Amino acid sequence: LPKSVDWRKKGYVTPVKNQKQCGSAWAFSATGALEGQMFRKTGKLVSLSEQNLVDCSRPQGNQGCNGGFMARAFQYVKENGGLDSEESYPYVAVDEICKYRPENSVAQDTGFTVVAPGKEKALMKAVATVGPISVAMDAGHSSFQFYKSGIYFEPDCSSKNLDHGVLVVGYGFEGANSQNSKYWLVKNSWGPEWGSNGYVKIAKDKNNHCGIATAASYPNV
Ligand SMILES: [Cl-]
Ligand SMILES: [Cl-]
Repeated sequence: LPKSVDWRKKGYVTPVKNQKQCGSAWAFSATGALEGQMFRKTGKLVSLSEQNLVDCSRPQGNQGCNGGFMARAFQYVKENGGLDSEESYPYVAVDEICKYRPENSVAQDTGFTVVAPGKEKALMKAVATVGPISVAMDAGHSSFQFYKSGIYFEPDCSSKNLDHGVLVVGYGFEGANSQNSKYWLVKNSWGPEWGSNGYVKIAKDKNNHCGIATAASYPNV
């Protein structure tokens, strides 16, 4: 596998978004992964609608602004036959009426693939060969709230009880040895003001820190 990967350098990632006061991180993680797969398939980077997901995927088991799961969103895109663009179905941060329009669809998936649970080596392989991957993590910590630089490592992090969906856009390492002080490059959905331009480096190969490889998945396009 590559020693480092950064899909943002290849045009697969949109600018950082902000979920505001709505528990829709799961939807932002989902669109970020679909945005990268659509980019890989067509060479066109188009911002997708997290609102489409919030308002229309309750049948798949999502709960709009009260939470959800990336696999359930990819399932919604599959069953639904499409997903509209951010431009056509804007984000308002509140649960609203489903207004999915097939004519404005700019993405589709035939389902999704799951990364073997708890396997950081497996997630590394998915990131290197597919593109950005949706992952769940335990972000309920003040240290995460106030993160700004460096490799994030929090003793209270759990690898099992997770509460936030994010996007792994690559991985790297500090220094010259590609074998130590490794980290996952993660895109958050709390605006570009949070963290480092909206991103955070999370400790990699430190026992599935914060559960990054516990429930990873990506849409099949
Ligand atoms: Cl959330
Ligand atoms: Cl999921």
